[PDB]
Amino acid sequence: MCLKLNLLDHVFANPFMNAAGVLCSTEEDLRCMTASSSGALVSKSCTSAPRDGNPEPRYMAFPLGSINSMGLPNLGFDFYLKYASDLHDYSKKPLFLSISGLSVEENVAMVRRLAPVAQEKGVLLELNLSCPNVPGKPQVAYDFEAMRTYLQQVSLAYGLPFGVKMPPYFDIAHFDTAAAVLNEFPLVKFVTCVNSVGNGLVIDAESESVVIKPKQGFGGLGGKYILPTALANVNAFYRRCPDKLVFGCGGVYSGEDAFLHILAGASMVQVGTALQEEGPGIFTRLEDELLEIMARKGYRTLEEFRGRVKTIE
Amino acid sequence: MCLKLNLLDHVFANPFMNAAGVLCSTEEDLRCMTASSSGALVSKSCTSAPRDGNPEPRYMAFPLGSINSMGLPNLGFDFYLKYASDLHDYSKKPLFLSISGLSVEENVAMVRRLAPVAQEKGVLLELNLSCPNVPGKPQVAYDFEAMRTYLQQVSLAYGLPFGVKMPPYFDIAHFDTAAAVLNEFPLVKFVTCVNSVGNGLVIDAESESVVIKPKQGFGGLGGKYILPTALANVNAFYRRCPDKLVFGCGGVYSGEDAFLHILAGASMVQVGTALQEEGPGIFTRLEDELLEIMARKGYRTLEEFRGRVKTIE
Ligand SMILES: Cc1cc2nc3c(=O)[nH]c(=O)nc-3n(C[C@H](O)[C@H](O)[C@H](O)COP(=O)(O)O)c2cc1C
Ligand SMILES: Cc1cc2nc3c(=O)[nH]c(=O)nc-3n(C[C@H](O)[C@H](O)[C@H](O)COP(=O)(O)O)c2cc1C
Ligand SMILES: COc1cc(CCc2c(C(=O)O)[nH]c(=O)[nH]c2=O)cc(OC)c1
Ligand SMILES: COc1cc(CCc2c(C(=O)O)[nH]c(=O)[nH]c2=O)cc(OC)c1
Repeated sequence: MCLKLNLLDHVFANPFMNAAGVLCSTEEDLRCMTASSSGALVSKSCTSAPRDGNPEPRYMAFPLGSINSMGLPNLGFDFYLKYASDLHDYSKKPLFLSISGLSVEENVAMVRRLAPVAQEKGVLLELNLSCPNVPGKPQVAYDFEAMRTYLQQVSLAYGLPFGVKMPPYFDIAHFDTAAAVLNEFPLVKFVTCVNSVGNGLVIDAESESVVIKPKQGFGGLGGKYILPTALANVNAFYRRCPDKLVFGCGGVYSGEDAFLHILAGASMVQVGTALQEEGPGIFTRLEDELLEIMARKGYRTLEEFRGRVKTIE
Repeated sequence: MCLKLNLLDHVFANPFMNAAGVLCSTEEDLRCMTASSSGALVSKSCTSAPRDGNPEPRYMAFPLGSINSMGLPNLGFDFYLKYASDLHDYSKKPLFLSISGLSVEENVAMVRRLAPVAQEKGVLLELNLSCPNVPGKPQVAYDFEAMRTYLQQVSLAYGLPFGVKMPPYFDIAHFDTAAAVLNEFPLVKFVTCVNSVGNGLVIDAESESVVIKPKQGFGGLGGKYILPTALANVNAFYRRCPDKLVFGCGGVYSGEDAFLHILAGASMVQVGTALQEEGPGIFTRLEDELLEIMARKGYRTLEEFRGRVKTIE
């Protein structure tokens, strides 16, 4: 029985990795993720320039999940590029670098300089499309024409296989349109579903107050709140993009939740809120729990059940 | 201390009511809701002709909430109009009639017939913008020009104050665009936030199966999964639509969750999944729990705290 995967020309000990933004901002964080039992790691979505992010408190967690308005705090592209080129130990596990430029030109600039390091060291690009474009317009992946522009420009500039991080969608027309856009780009080899569920609002009844400072308390939701939305998006894109891999993210706290992701179609399974709350020890637990479910079911590998969710009649 | 309030020229014993679709399809259901301690009731969304809806199983519930692909099963508009005109006992509580025609013309036809009954009996209209998916077409509330058409046409045909049931939004640009659409229509006097979160997917790990039959398991989510989404939509519309009322719906299981909706801006508070699971006895519990929280805080009225959620700094 085994959790091994071979994808994107890399070998992974198991499907588990951090979700971008969690335990991945500093050198310390990346070294921690590397020392963990995860099968891979991704860096914090970066910008060309370092950012302090939004005012605190900007993340909070609760029994059913988390809310955040971090504001893209990061050490800047040059730091994450240096990590990928000079610091990461590729013999331990694969590295993904996530980018979230504030314009198409900023993304193009970064990917042009990442390309040679991708080619030589094997760092994998995850392009975050669930992020700001022009304020007062929807986020990029909710603006299909912007999305298409970003993917055309990054594909030309980078020239290598990459993946995309998508926000969740809630309407079948949007699943159809989004996937049609992604299927125009043969270099998009993976799709990570999902980023946080946008603009939720947590209110504390005792204090009668929102719990995070930025944006009048509004922020992206993660955790147990989002698991059925995550699974839906994984399966929707799995069905619509047969030539691409799908990575699942959202609501994973247990090997059972991971098994559901994988049944929906996930290759890799990313862990955000629960990793933020439990710490990197979570990965041994998730591995053990998933292997227990596989043993009970008689499955020896992940491919025996990936995407094999049953429908009724 | 009592929870009675006046809205839309009607008196309500308390702010609680069923969510459309739950305990409100048949005469039996409507009589049960009328006998309950709820402050009001709403009928199942109707179409001009009766519909059987989708194949079973089409609703399932779990500790954290529910999923449904009912398919708009209903007894047809003639039935609900007859209930409003001849059977409902208005001395017991106000009645809302929910309509979900599959085209603008169907909605127009229904509202022209409802108008005199509204004038004579005081039945209130809730116009449901959600309907079964049509390939190639977004849901009406996610297509702002379609929304504008529907509301223009309904406003003209109906001529009286009405409300609109909205799906959730997840992007601040969309809140701004949607509210600006709604604010073009002075007869839209209330907005209900929110319908179920669209196109979630619940998978059973033992059976490796989806749990509802229609639409390959995809359905709308309700319950605990959706409370932060609901609160965000209530507050975003409360802030943007100062001349309207907002009715909260989503995730209410307790008087604390009601309290949160009201702090966010809700005038009435609708109960879906929790009502479906607990039954109509839930209304006495919610009323007792909300009065207790008020008493512990020193609030004597709903008005003292409605919309008064505190932000940080
Ligand atoms: C504190 C925090 C920071 C995040 N920052 C990023 C980010 O930089 N890039 C990104 O693609 N997603 C980011 N996300 C989203 C997560 O990658 C993930 O998509 C989301 O939290 C849902 O997964 P979960 O339910 O396991 O939390 C962040 C999430 C959290 C909680
Ligand atoms: C079985 C079921 C049927 C529903 N049918 C309708 C409907 O006919 N009209 C409508 O506006 N909403 C309908 N809804 C949505 C609910 O009114 C409500 O917006 C949603 O379930 C979220 O509230 P909750 O978290 O309390 O369940 C239905 C929900 C359920 C569970
Ligand atoms: C408040 O700051 C942000 C930041 C981003 C990009 C980074 C990001 C963040 C974050 O840095 O806040 N949080 C997420 O849950 N996911 C993300 O992808 C998107 C975003 O909305 C699209 C708002
Ligand atoms: C599968 O059938 C439907 C039905 C409707 C309208 C009635 C309705 C239903 C329902 O009858 O399925 N369920 C909801 O949660 N909300 C609703 O508004 C919307 C709808 O949105 C996709 C799908």
